[PDB]
Amino acid sequence: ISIDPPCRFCYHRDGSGNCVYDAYGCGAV
Repeated sequence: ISIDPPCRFCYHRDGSGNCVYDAYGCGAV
């Protein structure tokens, strides 16, 4: 089965279950 795409640009699923800007480093490091 195909998996859904990643979160928004530089985002990620948090504990609440929503996408949020990776303030810990979205690859801009």
